Formats: sequence, structure tokens, C-alpha cells
Amino acid sequence: KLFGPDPYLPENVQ
Amino acid sequence: GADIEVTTTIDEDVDNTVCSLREAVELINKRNSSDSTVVASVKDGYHGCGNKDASSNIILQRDKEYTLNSRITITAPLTISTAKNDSVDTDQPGSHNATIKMAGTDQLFKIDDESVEKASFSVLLSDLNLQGAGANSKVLTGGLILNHEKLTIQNSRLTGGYANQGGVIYNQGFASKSDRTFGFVYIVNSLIQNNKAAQGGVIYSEQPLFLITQSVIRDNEVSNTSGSLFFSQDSFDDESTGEYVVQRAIGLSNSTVFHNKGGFITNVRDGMFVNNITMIKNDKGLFLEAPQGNASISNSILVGNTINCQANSTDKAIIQSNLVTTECNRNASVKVPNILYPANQKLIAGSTDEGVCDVASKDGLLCPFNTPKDSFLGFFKPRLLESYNTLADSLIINKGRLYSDGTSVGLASCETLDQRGKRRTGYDELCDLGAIEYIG
Repeated sequence: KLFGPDPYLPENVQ
Repeated sequence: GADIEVTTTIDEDVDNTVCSLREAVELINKRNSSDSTVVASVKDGYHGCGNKDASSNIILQRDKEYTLNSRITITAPLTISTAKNDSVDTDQPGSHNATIKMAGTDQLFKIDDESVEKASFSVLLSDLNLQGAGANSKVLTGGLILNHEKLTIQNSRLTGGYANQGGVIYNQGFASKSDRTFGFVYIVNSLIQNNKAAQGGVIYSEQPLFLITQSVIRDNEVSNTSGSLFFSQDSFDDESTGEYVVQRAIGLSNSTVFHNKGGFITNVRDGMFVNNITMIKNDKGLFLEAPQGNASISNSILVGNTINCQANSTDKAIIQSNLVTTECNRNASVKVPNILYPANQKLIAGSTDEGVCDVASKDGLLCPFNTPKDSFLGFFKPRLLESYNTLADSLIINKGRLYSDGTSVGLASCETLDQRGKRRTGYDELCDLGAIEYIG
């Protein structure tokens, strides 16, 4: 929700 | 088979029928190459490594020490983990993890696509013991890992990281512009121990691009007494740092931090958050430099250090609902205040910061540090010193609460979990200060 989609990063980071 | 299974513990790059950790990574690198001459060169494997599924999972065997003579460059998305199936799974967690140790003076990994514009890929390192060169390290940047991609480390041990900048990880990349090649580091349920650097004792990040949760940070050092373990070189160029902090995506949470030496634990900039940590018995604690007021420190124990907190003259970081001394009570909101530490209040219920707990001690907020047999990471266990009629006078227990307010109050909201993964507000509506929810 912040630095872009990722398979392993948390949602709030994504 | 399905995954790439390493069949040796030695660092080799020889074409044969045995697959090493280096040849496994290079197989995934060459598979993702742009030169079709290189991709065709690994159409049937590489120097012994292969898998029919052709995924990017590298499996290491349990209780095995894998040796590297130099660093390994990762230029493609992949995962490196230890075997899952117990083949009776009732041992102490964290044990039976594979170990990747350095046999020389170099770092362990470099993670970079070696190209501009190409968006950052993802890398997962799970259930590993990353051991560096330690005092034999000739590493300048990133004693364990030099990162430029989206890296996630979990259930791991990070030791031996010695460098000039970035003991464990040097996180490279700038995010303020339109450059999506930045590096991000997410460390969960891990042990950071015995790491040293002149700046960025644990992580040197050019921008606040890291998140540590449910981990234990102990016995680390940043030689510069003005430096930090989790260092941020530059700040965001007002890229709505208020948006970065409400998501709680950058910072430290649910983590025990103790026995660290030298400079501060981290330099809090705009966009970072600290929630539900236990920061005791360190040389220096938090350095505050958030000029825009978009940083939150909440629900944490910030006492017992030689310098608990220090601030720049233009800092407006918000400190709410913490157990602090006088110098860390920036008051902040009146609806969400801090709990001041009483003078001459015993912190640890024992004769040492680590060992057996004096369970009969009427005073002493925390037990000494101890690692339970059912867990991988130890902690300072909270103790109930107040009665049920006087629980409101407790300095830790039932002092946090979920807010869900959206303004400065929501920044002081409890963490959903604690360091052990237990739900803080699952069966109740309150939470306990520090990294551990009081369970008994």
C-alpha cells in the first residue's frame, strides 16, 4: 500500500 | 524435483552431479537473464543444480553448516529456506535451522539486478543462520548483505555482521523520486546479535526503508556514539511522510532491544514508527529528528538506558502511551499521555539482566531476559506487582488500548500481536506496554 506489491512484504508496506 | 535442493555444504562451482548453494543461485540468475544464449545454457540445469518445476526455491538441509568462501550475487527473485518436513515436530523453534557461514573475509550476499529502471524484485530468506566474518571481516558496506531489492528475512539468526557501514545489511536505494529500484528490508521473528559497524550497526539505509518486528536485537555496536544501529542517511523529500506513518510500514515493533553499545538504537525520522518495544539496558536509546511531526513512538518501554532518548532542537516526534523517564515525555496529546517511570523503581527482578527470575520479589517490573524452551527468541517477561483493585497503578499491564481514530490518537494504537505472535487484543480490549503481552 506504500512501496508496491510484493509476495513477502506485509500489506501495510505494500 | 519440485525445488532446488543443495546437496553439499562446500562452496563449489564445478560441473558435476552435486549442487552447491552458489550454483543454485547462479541457476536462477542465468534463467532470468536477458541473453538467450545464457538462458539456453541453463535449459537443463547448471553444474548439478536443477529442478523440474523450475521455480526459484533453494532448499537447505536441517542442522547443516553451509560454507561460503566469498559473497554470492543474487540478480533474480528467489527464496532460500531450510527443509520444512520434520520426517515429530516438537523441538525448540529456531533450532534445526541451516547455517550459512563465511569462511573468509567477504560478505554473504549481494542482492541487486545491476540495472536502472528495472523494478525491484523480491527475495525471501527463511529459517537460516547467517554467520559473517566477524573480526576477520574486510567488508566495507553490508557485513552480511548488501541489498538493493525488496528483501524479507524471517525466523533467522543474523550474527557476525562487521563492516564500516551496515553491520548486517546495507540497504541501498532512494525512494523519494520516481525510482522504483529502491531496496527495502523486512526482518521478522529473528535474532540480531554480535554485529558491529562505524555507522548503521545493524542496518545502514540511505532512506527510512526498513521494518523490524517480533525480533530481538542484542549485543550490537555502532562505533560512532552519534550513529545508530538502524541508521537512516537522508530523509524523505516530504513525500507525504504523514502517509508513511499511519500505515506503520517503517520502523521497529514488538522487539526486545538490550545490551547494545555505542550510539543510538535508531534515528527516528518523519515517516517512521516505534510501537510495543522493550528498549532497556542499552548505551543509547532513540535519537529524535522528525521536523514535520510525522513520527510516532507508542506503547514501548524506554527506560533503563544510559541515554534513553535525545532530540534535535527542531524535533516534533509524537511520544504517546509509553513508560518513559522525564526526558522522553514530550507530553504530546492529553488524551493519550505517557506513564512516567517512578524514581528508584526496580526494573529487573533479579541480580542480572539475564538469568533466573526472583519470582518472589514484590518489586521489579520485568523478569530477567530468558529464552523459553517453546520459543526461538527470549524476552523480558512482565510481572504483576499490583492487585486487581490497584491494577490501574501498574506501569505496564493494561496500559495500552486500540484507538482506530485516524489522527494522532490512532498512532498510539496497540499492536495486534506481540513478539511471540500472541494476540494482544484478541480476548480483551487492552494491551500491555513493551514487546510481550502479559500471559502469566
